[PDB]
Amino acid sequence: EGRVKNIVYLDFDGTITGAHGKEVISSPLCEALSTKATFDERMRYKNEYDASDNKIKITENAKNFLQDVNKLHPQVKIVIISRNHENYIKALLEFENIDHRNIIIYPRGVGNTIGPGEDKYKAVVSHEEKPECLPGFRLICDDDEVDGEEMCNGLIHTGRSQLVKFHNEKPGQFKWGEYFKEILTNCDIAVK
Ligand SMILES: [Mg+2]
Repeated sequence: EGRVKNIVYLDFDGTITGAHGKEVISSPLCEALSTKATFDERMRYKNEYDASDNKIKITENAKNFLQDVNKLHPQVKIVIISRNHENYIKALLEFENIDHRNIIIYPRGVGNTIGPGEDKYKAVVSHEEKPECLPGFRLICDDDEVDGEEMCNGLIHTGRSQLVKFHNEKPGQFKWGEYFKEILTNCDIAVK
């Protein structure tokens, strides 16, 4: 159909995982995975991931939420915005056997190049300005209130803020089942 009316914008670190981005970005595992650009290279780190502190993992309820929302594709789209590395995010999704083929990731840049996930306000504005994007339901989740407000401001700037649910919880405290119900009740065509 070529139309995207409903978008779920998710921070990664501390929102999908249990650990705030500050204590993860410089961790050995994150730095090692940063340059692993294929599934084969990333999967070598699965054993270390599974042995890691539970807090760095994608949470059980966030995994279930991503898989549930994936079933609503293409009527709902998932966008992950993050100043972490694209290969770290893809690695963790793959370690959890989460299909991310349809998830859009706006991540950190490489080296001195600035990536779209480093400016969450600009990332939301740019995504909303894509030709296929239409007004509709917006879900925004972020464990960092400042970061989450920047995504909210991107919606306001583009006139896309009239039906927004913004959730700012601490890591591990997000009510993903509640937000899935928010999606179903506010996306009528997605009811099918
Ligand atoms: Mg975060």
